[PDB]
Amino acid sequence: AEEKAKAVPLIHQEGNRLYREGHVKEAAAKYYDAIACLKNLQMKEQPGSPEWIQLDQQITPLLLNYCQCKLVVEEYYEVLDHCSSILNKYDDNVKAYFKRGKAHAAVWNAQEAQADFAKVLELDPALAPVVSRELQALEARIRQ
Amino acid sequence: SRMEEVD
Repeated sequence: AEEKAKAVPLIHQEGNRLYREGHVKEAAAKYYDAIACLKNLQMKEQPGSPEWIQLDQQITPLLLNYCQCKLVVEEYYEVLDHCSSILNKYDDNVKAYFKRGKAHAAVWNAQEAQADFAKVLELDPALAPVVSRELQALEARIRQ
Repeated sequence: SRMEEVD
């Protein structure tokens, strides 16, 4: 229950390679495990302490990876919650707004989707082409 | 980098 801080980066790496190979359901499992490991360590730290914060920041990219797997397998409810949790702490996280926007769109929360995509553009205008595609799609569906 | 990429 502490000698597996060393496992995390390896599990992380295996997840990434699975994802890249197209084994997305299995990458999700890996990310989930890496996350559980980090959270257990974090449970041993005082919230708001430097160690707690460092672990929280290590979880974020792993939790986003997990959400990305969930987008691919078309399961949106965890994406919404996990991204919202990240965003309630780190409100400048571009990937989190983007994934949450996609999940909102998939479940027909058009207004909420637009709000998140707008935020993505405010933080990274270089994303205009991809965001515009997502919004174009969305807008078509709003047209009915 | 890309939105679909992990990390």
